[PDB]
Amino acid sequence: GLMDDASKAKMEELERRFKMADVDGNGHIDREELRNLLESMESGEVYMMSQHWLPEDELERCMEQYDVNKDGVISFEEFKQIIYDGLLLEGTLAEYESAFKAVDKSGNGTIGATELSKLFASLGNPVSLEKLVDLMQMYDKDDSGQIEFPEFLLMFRNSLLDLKDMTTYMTLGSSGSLVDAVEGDMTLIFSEEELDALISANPDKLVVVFGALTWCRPCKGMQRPVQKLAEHYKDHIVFVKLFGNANKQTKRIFKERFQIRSTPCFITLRKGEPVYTQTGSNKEKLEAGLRSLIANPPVGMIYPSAEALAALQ
Ligand SMILES: [Ca+2]
Ligand SMILES: [Ca+2]
Ligand SMILES: [Ca+2]
Ligand SMILES: [Ca+2]
Repeated sequence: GLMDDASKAKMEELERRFKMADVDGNGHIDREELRNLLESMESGEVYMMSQHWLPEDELERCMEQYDVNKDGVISFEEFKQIIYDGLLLEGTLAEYESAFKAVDKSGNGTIGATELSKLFASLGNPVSLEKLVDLMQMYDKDDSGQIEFPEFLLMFRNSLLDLKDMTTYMTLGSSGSLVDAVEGDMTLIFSEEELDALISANPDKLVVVFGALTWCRPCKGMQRPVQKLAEHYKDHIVFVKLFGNANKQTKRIFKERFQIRSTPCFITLRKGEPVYTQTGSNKEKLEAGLRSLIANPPVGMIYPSAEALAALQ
């Protein structure tokens, strides 16, 4: 009775919303009613009932937090906290589909790390490759090496992205590829399918795989060197970076395909086959080794060593 009118209206609306989510009308929100409430669009007003898209982890994640008394069900008071914390998708299915298509510059229907990097950089918040690893670990939950639509949705649920970033990005032909390398720059990959695509796309260049780990310090020291070699040697060599520990696929590439035992590791592929392997932080040795594979290398070295310089002849 003694609530103010504005508060009474807010509460009446939360009550209306709660009753809507409580589909069976039984007075509360169980785990399976909450699954659909989390799968919904337009602030709980449109349920996508074709089939489920939310991973089970996510629902359990949600009950863990908002079920405070631990009776396996969501009460009205607990439901308010879900609303306040912004868990429901506010946009329409079409707005999320438009945003996904905008980010998927290749137009193949999935978002790769290279695409994510461009989105962040284009919006003035360029991210490091190590941070792209973190984004993929947090959102590529099926270890596909791509962000599919349902995973993109969780970027909005968690406020990593906002539908205004998207409108801005839209303001700023397509290949159809899984990955499109940027000439002169290393490509960070998250799947074997991307590795193979890059090899197939570069039949007449050497492909150098830079294997790193996210906590490896000497690896970090080689990142700037490799960026300079990727520019200098672009007519001859494409570089492809993978962090072995990123996901199930990268672990397998490290252990089964290349048998990488120490990092940083540089594996040079000719027509997809390892022909030259070097490990560690010796830049002079790495570059001399790469150069020895090239008929007509660029003039000048980035990391000369006395030995690597031709005598006056
Ligand atoms: Ca119910
Ligand atoms: Ca509860
Ligand atoms: Ca794409
Ligand atoms: Ca995925």
